[PDB]
Amino acid sequence: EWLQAEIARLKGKSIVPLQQVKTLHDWLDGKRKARKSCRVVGESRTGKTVACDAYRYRHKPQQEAGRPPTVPVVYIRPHQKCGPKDLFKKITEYLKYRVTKGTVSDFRDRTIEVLKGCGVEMLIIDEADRLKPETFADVRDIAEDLGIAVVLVGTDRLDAVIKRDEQVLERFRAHLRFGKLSGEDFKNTVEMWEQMVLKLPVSSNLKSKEMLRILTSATEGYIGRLDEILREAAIRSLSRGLKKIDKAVLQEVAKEY
Amino acid sequence: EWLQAEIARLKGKSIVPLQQVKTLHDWLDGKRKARKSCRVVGESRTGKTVACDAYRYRHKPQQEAGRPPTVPVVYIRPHQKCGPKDLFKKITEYLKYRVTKGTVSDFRDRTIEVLKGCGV
Amino acid sequence: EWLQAEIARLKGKSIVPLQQVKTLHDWLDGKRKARKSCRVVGESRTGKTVACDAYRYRHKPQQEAGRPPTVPVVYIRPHQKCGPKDLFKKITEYLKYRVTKGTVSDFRDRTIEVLKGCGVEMLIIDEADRLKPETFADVRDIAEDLGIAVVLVGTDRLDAVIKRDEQVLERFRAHLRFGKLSGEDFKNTVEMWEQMVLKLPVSSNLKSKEMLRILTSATEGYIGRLDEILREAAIRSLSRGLKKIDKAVLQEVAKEY
Amino acid sequence: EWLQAEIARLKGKSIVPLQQVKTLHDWLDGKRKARKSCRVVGESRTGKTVACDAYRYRHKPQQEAGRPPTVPVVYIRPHQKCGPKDLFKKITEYLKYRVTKGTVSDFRDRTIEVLKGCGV
DNA sequence: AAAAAAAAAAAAAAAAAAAAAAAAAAA
DNA sequence: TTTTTTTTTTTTTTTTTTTTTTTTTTT
Ligand SMILES: Nc1ncnc2c1ncn2[C@@H]1O[C@H](COP(=O)(O)OP(=O)(O)O)[C@@H](O)[C@H]1O
Ligand SMILES: Nc1ncnc2c1ncn2[C@@H]1O[C@H](COP(=O)(O)OP(=O)(O)O)[C@@H](O)[C@H]1O
Ligand SMILES: Nc1ncnc2c1ncn2[C@@H]1O[C@H](COP(=O)(O)OP(=O)(O)O)[C@@H](O)[C@H]1O
Repeated sequence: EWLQAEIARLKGKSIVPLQQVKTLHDWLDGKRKARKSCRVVGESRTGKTVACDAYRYRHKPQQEAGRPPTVPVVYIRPHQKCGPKDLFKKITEYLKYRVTKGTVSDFRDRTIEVLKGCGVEMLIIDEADRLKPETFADVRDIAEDLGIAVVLVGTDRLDAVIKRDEQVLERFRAHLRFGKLSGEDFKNTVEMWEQMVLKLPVSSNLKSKEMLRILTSATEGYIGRLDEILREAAIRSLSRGLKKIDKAVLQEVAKEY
Repeated sequence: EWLQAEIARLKGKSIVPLQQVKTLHDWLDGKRKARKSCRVVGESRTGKTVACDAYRYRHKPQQEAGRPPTVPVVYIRPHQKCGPKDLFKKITEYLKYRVTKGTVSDFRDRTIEVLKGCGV
Repeated sequence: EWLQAEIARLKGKSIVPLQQVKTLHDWLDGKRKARKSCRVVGESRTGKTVACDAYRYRHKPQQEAGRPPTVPVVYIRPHQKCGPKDLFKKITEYLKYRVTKGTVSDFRDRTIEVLKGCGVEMLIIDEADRLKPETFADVRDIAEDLGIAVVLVGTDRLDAVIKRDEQVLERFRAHLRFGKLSGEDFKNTVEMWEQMVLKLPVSSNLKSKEMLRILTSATEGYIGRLDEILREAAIRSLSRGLKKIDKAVLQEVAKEY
Repeated sequence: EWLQAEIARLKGKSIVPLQQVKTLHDWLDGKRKARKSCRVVGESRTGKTVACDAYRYRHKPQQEAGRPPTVPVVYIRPHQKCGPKDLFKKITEYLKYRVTKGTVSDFRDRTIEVLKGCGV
């Protein structure tokens, strides 16, 4: 059944090239070369997490020689209230090295060893908002000691916790800001989304004035919300038998979500 | 005594389906297939337990092989002042798995493992 | 230098189909489908572990669905003086499952739990002798508790340790034996080697009376010796600029060993 | 590339002499001769770390004699929240001596021993 | 503010092998 | 005497639980 292919494609998420993503990538390469830690702060549903993964996928571990592979970029996600011991364990596991059992100081020695062995040009701490307040001291330790550029990708609370420790604020003074979509940028993103993401047989002219206004008001510049609503209404049209999303279909979803 | 048999029936547990239950069931199957989290807000003693039980009755896990059962839905009730450890423990017990000993990080890993095995 | 690449290809490891290998794969698949335990006893340098690796390669752990992957074959190689914990831990790590902290009693149940999610009809234990008799009870607990075709790959010491327990003997009574290569069978294997593995552009005629004399004395019917000796002789002849192995070179390899 | 060599030289770290460093060195030498304990207080990113390290490189551990190397100056950087064990361990390792398994009392005795043997 | 949940550090208890050396014994 | 043969005798690596103390969090 052909319809199952459309359903399956729409169920899964994807990556859609955007100006914001390329901006972040061009910014990140400079600090990787410069070996200087940075900060990234923006709202949720802006796609910053997607751009982080997209940056990491381009740079992979190279193992031509028989020796350990060089992982230039490490991306990790600490859990809620993640402590120093747990944070070190995550880094060790990311590098395919056995995690020895012991106290926090032992884990620290193990982590420094495995980080020195590989290249590690950049270390990324994803959603540092849930990172424990005590950990920002050990993160700074690694930053100064190993010459590894460290990037913190978090929300607004990050600014709150960073300011309390004068040294941690000194370590990551500079930052890049993520924002929301608006105006012509939002409209262009919506039309480009219809051309790239949506596989519906007939274009609904979502860039038209009668429907693009609904998308503008409902998504409120959140690329995540835009993704959700577009994919959902697009899937819904097909069971009824529609080649394109209708204005009423667009209105029905936003009220529920 | 026949009278006492009727009394035992009257003092027992039973279900009378309501329009609230059917409406919620349709919406819940929608949210389940859509895989979207949501809330349900309303007054107590309005059949919340009945809705939960009648929904759970429709989807019954089947375990024809030694692999983990094909469980579509998980059902838990957090205790008063429930912490993270308790959420993890209740999810683990519901799916018929041994509760690990240790801290919240260990419980978290254990819970994700058991959740990943089944459909959930 | 092209000669360097031509030389380097020979130092490589390769598998050559043989009569004994073909027998082993069918026999083990029969025991696997039957879910019944059996034993393996052969003299050293007979490639039975190579055949076990090949049998493991034939069956590929499929991941059709999100539910735990269906690994049908388990292959663990114990060390020296292995206890219950190391055995259980190797089973756990082989299936790519986290080794948690805790007691040995909990450790024993971790492996039992991970085994059910995957098929794991046949567990194959290479170097079964190097194990503790107090671990044979755990190994046989697998055979009694679950329908698992536990296979014990071992030498003569395996027989010696197994007979000391009637229960283990009854559970692992079925077995397979190996022989050696002699006479025309050895010459056939030698020519098969020369045509399948020898990377020299010109035939060395290793089935000649003189070369067969040297090889019969040097290998004594052991396939590992044949492999090693022929690779080394080919390299020694390449160092003199030849397209094939001279007779004196083969004799020199025999003298060194 | 010549330009890349100059750029790499700029990217590297070098040590420059300042009056603040000379003042610190004189102060520390006076204290060393008097064997009087003291402290150094200042703001971050002021470079006092480098000045102390520079004092260390002034005089190294002479080992010309047949007896163990004599270390006049020990310099350590304790990690975050280091207790009364890791400190002793770091001292011992800085003196190129083995670490023995034991308790805090054992580490304490071992540390006093290695501190008495060398000048320190 | 003042009770309730969380990482280091000491301290106690128990088999299971293995080797070596000596002493006695038997034709 | 040569060898056997045992028989003691003596000397050696892994596993587990239980307090205390202390520092952060919340309420
Ligand atoms: N370029 C993109 N392509 C597809 N989906 C995207 C893109 N950017 C963002 N998203 C959507 O946004 C969500 C992730 O954003 P999020 O993790 O909240 O980033 P941040 O933490 O920076 O807000 C995903 O659900 C994803 O579908
Ligand atoms: N059929 C075969 N295919 C490939 N190599 C083989 C084969 N038979 C024997 N060998 C050789 O045996 C050597 C390793 O043998 P090994 O794995 O130790 O088996 P086993 O332990 O049974 O002796 C390898 O160097 C290999 O070249
Ligand atoms: N004497 C010095 N010469 C050159 N650079 C210095 C000096 N002192 C400090 N710095 C700069 O400061 C950094 C090291 O000083 P730092 O350890 O931060 O001092 P503190 O720890 O007291 O803040 C180096 O990156 C270096 O660039």
